[PDB]
Amino acid sequence: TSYIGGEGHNLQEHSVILIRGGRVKDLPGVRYHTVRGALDCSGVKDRKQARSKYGVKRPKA
Amino acid sequence: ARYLGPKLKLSRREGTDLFLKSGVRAIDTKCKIEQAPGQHGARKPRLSDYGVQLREKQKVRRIYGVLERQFRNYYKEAARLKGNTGENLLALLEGRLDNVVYRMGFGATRAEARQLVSHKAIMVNGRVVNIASYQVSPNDVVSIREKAKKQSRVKAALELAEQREKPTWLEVDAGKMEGTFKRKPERSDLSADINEHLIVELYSK
Amino acid sequence: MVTIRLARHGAKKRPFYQVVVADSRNARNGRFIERVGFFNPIASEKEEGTRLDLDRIAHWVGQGATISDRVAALIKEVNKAA
Amino acid sequence: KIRTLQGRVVSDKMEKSIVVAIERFVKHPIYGKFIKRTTKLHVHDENNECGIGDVVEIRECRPLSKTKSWTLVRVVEKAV
Amino acid sequence: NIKSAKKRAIQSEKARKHNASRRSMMRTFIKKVYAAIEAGDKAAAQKAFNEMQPIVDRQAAKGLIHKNKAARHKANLTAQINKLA
RNA sequence: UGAAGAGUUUGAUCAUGGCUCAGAUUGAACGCUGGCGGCAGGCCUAACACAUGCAAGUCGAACGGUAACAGGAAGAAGCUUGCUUCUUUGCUGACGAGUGGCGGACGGGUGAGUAAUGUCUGGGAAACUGCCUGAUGGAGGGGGAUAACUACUGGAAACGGUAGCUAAUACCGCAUAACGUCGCAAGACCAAAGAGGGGGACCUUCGGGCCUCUUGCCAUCGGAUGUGCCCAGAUGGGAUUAGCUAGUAGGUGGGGUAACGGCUCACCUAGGCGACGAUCCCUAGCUGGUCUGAGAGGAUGACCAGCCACACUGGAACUGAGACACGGUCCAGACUCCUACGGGAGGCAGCAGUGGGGAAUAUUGCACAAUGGGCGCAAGCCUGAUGCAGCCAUGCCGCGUGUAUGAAGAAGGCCUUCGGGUUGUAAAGUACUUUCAGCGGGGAGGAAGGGAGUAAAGUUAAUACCUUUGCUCAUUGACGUUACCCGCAGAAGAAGCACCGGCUAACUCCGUGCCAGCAGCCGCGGUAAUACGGAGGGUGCAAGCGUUAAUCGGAAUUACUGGGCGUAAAGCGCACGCAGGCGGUUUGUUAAGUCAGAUGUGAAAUCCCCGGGCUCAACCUGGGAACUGCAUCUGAUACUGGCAAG
RNA sequence: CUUACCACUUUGUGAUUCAUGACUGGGGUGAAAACAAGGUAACCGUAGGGGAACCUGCGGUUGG
Repeated sequence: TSYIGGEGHNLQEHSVILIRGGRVKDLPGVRYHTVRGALDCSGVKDRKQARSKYGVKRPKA
Repeated sequence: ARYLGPKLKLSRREGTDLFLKSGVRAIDTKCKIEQAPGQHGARKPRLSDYGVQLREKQKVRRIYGVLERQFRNYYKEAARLKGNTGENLLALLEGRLDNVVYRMGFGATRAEARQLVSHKAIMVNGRVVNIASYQVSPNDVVSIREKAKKQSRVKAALELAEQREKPTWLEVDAGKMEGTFKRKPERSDLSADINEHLIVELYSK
Repeated sequence: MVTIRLARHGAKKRPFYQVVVADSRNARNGRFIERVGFFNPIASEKEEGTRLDLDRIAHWVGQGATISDRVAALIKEVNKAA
Repeated sequence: KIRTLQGRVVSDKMEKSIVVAIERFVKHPIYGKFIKRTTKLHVHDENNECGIGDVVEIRECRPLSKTKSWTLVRVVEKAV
Repeated sequence: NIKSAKKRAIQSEKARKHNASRRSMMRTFIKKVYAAIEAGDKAAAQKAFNEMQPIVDRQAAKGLIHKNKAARHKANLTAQINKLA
């Protein structure tokens, strides 16, 4: 069981993702953490601080 | 990588004057010293035990212009040498060619000193050295290359240098612009208020 | 067979050589019997490009150790400089 | 006279050969206590000159059989 | 694969054929000495030994067998012959 | 040269005690960002399967040769005065195939297996050892082959078969024969090969003999090197594995081996190992080292070096100095490929590379210039070793991305108690500079050597030839348009990422409203919320920065150093008792522990100290120290042990 | 040609695992009043009754 962190979502019922350690104080059994931007996951939208942790690329400004 | 930001706001966080904006205009008339450099500058700066160790380490770095990786290496070497680590570290910082060019007058600020060193316009024992962290030893001869003895900025830096106190441990000539690192400065003749023990406590854990 | 040959050490494009007594079947700078001096090719005014300590070379040649050509050239140079 | 381990017979039932245990008093590597360690060791006596409990000197020789490379030197205490 | 391996294989077959012939002949003579020992004869076995011996020494000369092996056959066979006395 | 703590159980306390955090590290990975260089590192997973190329040859100074190239000598011609066309000639330089020699047992890969005869440390005795080296001696005289070749000749092919031919440093006799082997001795027995250069004189059956030098060949004995073998100690976990073992343990003989040996066999004996962990199961290449730690320890064994083991899987041998053989053999499998369906071929754990697995790991590069290695007298040839180059912020290290001053203290942004404040000397503008990137120009060092010509009566046919030295000449760099130096403009081409409640350096406004979200922990969010998103500001680090994983630390949280058991977890319900651990007192002795001295060993690298070279640093390197161990000898004798006597 | 050994191979017999299997075992899901003085201290072993968790017997403890 993995946690899709961040402010938004795109994952589906077969998509291929990458996961990393770290549990959430959620219901017992969640200890993995989907990597946003790594495979089928995407960086959250209109994110502008702690961007590298959500896979969102630098806005051209 | 150097530090390329505003010079005075770096001094205002440290509180004291750092000699990194040097010349005629005598800061606090340059610009608004003694408020930490931001929107909450007026806010009280009372800070913890780890904050004062950090503040002085930061201040020493900002004076010499050394980054945290080299400063950590300086500390490692100083703590490896024989003797007290704090004055070991200040001596390593003051044997830097950057610094020595500054302290010998030619070179207005340590960043202008570094501008000179980097730009192939200083000779240590008669050959061009352009590394700022190059260590000068007792009895090198730091000198401006001939091609750059006609530079107006080095000549201008020289005058505003005897108003600055001239270090005892090194002896310089302004006519034939050239100097001589005599000895490693002691802690005492390093005219400063650096409290090196909080620095050695910072990296000692 | 025992040969006195150069083991290439040092850094890249700054060769340093150990003069090593070795069984000829080993790798160039692998298992050796004895170190007998060194050779620094990139040292021009740089001092002491070659130390050999020729008593041990004499001992090992008296036992049928062959010399590489480069070590032989180095021995001539050391003898001439003397 | 080369090493002459000095031990005590523990079984004399192989013909022309005894088994000899050697006590060493070694210091424990981590706990620092001096413990006793044993080394049983098949030895060759040609003449069956040894009995259990005897205290015997042995020396090392060429391998006489599988697991037999020590030979008897003396009997120091023909203990009965 | 390699051409020196190709030659070295057929050279080994030729060497092996030569060697098998030679060491079979050596064993023939050695076994004739033996065959005489368990017949219990001293003259027959001494003759067999004295015609075995040049064969074993020459084959240890050319490296078919080691000298130690030659010294072995001769030692064993003389011990047997002399207890046979 | 060496040691830090904080948070969380309560209404509060103090203990206990776990959890979590602050550090260092990495063969990393991922996310965002990315200038230059130096130096290093780069399939950790599938010992998965592998297309293609390359990774081992070389020697004509062993040999028959002479396909092929180029020459000579010709011949026959065209007839240029002999200019070039065909045939022949190994006559020659040379050289494909073949014989023979040496190499292919190295170098290179990998880490499957292996829990201990593998490794490490330290010893040992019963062995062999190509090439190299020392010494001594020999090196006489014959033979029969056979590859190639020629002619047939089957097979799709791979691969063959038949008849004839031919050499040798191939092979086989014979002689000769210790310093060798067997033997107590007498005795007996055991070997070889030439080739090359030059040549006075002489001879020549005009081939050469003869002479001389060089090199090789045989034997024996040493050296050196390498390898085999033995022993002890050490080197994971499991007792929810307690018995294991019939070449099992020993002994006598045979045999075998280079050698000792149950190595093997026949007989005999009936042992051997095990609670100081046998056996069995599981896991694992081992070490120098590495990381972490004040240390003691823990964790590791990538790179580099040493040792082991493996080479599709399982067997086996041969050949050989050496192999039970990575690019050798055969036979058994399993795959793949070919096939004319008879039958064949193959093994990237070499380099590069492909697919595949995977979170993840690079070029199907250049060169043999250097250092090595193989062969060769050599010239040289070969060498995916190696030297380099490519790729990749993977690490480390250095340097850039400007410098000085500049208050209209500008606009603009943000906060405003609307006074301002802040961004902030920041920018702009003024001067200044030009590292590095770009362009031009110079230009080291890695190159020693080898080639040709030059004396010693060197050596002796004295000049030869060859050797050493003699100089002299010309020549050898993959990297490479090198490092570096010089000029050229022009600030010109060159900043990001995390964080800001506490731990923890750094706060405000907006938005949102127990939603959305955050989170390492404490926890935060129900109208503010310095904790969530944006901003503005600030902090930290910076060509990087965060996250994840993982190891040690913190953790005295397995406590040897360095903890506990009344109630926090923890004294067996109670005895008795074997093994085991421990042992009152005084002599004597011994000298095992212990201590001391010595010696030998503890590879190099690494680590540490002092230096040296790279413009500095990293990196490289010299010397040292260290390797805290192991063994041996000598000594001491308080203490512990032994032995004796009390 | 034939012995001796042997890898593999075939058989049987064994051990050991791997998966899955009704079942497990039903974890379920859906369907048929008193806080040591306080509806009857706090426990320990054991045995009974029953869907149990409780209650009761027998011994024991103060940690009432």
